Amino acid sequence: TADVQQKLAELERQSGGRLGVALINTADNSQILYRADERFAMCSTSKVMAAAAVLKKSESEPNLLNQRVEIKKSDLVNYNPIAEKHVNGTMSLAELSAAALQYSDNVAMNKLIAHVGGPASVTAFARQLGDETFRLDRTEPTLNTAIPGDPRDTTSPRAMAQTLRNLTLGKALGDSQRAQLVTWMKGNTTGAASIQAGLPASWVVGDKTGSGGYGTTNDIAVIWPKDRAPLILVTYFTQPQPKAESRRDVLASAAKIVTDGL
Ligand SMILES: *[B@@-]1(O)O[C@H](CNS(=O)(=O)c2ccc([N+](=O)[O-])cc2)c2ccccc21
Ligand SMILES: [Cl-]
Ligand SMILES: [Cl-]
Ligand code: NA
Ligand code: NA
Ligand code: NA
Repeated sequence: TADVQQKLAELERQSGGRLGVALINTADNSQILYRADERFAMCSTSKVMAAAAVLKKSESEPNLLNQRVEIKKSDLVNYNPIAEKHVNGTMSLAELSAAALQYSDNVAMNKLIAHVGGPASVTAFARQLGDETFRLDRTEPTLNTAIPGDPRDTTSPRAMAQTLRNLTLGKALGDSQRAQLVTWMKGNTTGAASIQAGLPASWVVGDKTGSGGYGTTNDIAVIWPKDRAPLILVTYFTQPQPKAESRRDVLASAAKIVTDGL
C-alpha cells in the first residue's frame, strides 16, 4: 500500500531518527520495505546469527551443545544477567545459546563467537547461507557503538528478514536445529516492549531485540498471527545523538503499521 509507506515515513519523521523495516508475509510471499537496503548497527540482534552458527556446527558434532565452557571473572562484560550467576563454573553451549537469545547475555554471545572462531567466522556462516550483507566485525561490548556512517556490525532490514526467514521457517538448519532456534526465540524474555507491543495479544512471537549507542533500538521476529501463515519482521531504528534514549515504542508503532489489516 502507498498508505503503509506514507505511515512509515510519517513515523520516521516524527521519531527524529532513521527507521528500517522489512516485513515478509509468507501468506502471499509479499514484502513491505522501508530503507530496507540501508545498513543499521545490529547490536544484540546479531546474537541470532551467532547462535545459528553454533547450531549449524552441531549438525556434524553431536554433543557440541553439551560441551562445557568456563565462565571466569575475566569474561564478564557490561550485561551478564545469566553468566554472572555461573562465574567459576561452566555453562554448556546450549545454555549459552539460550542465555544469549532469551536474556541477551553478552558473555554468552562472546562464548558463541569464540567457539565458532570469531566475528569473521560468524560472518562466513552468514555468507554460506546466501546473506552477503550481514557483517559481524567485533565482539561484545564494542560491537554496539552504532556510530552513524560506520558499517561495522551492520546489516540491512531486507537481508536480515530474508535470513531470519531461512533460519526459522526455511532450511538453513537441520530440523532439530531449526526447531531449537525457534523454541529459544519464542522463549525470549526481552521483547515485550518492541514488536510484540504493536501486535495483538493473541499472536505468538519469537524475537531477538537489540539496543546500543546512538539510541539504537532494534527487533527481529518470526510471528505466528492467529490462524494465518507466519510473518518475518525486522524493525531497526537509530538516532542522531550519541546518548539518545531507547525508543522501543517506535518499533511497536512500525509493527502495528505494517500488520494493520492482517
Ligand atoms: B544487546 O542489544 O542486548 C543487551 C540488553 N539490552 S538492554 O537494552 O539492556 C535490555 C533491553 C530489554 C530488556 N528486557 O528484558 O526487556 C533487557 C535489557 C545488551 C546490553 C549491552 C549492550 C548490547 C546489548
Ligand atoms: Cl489485542
Ligand atoms: Cl535489547
Ligand atoms: Na551492531
Ligand atoms: Na543479515
Ligand atoms: Na517483540
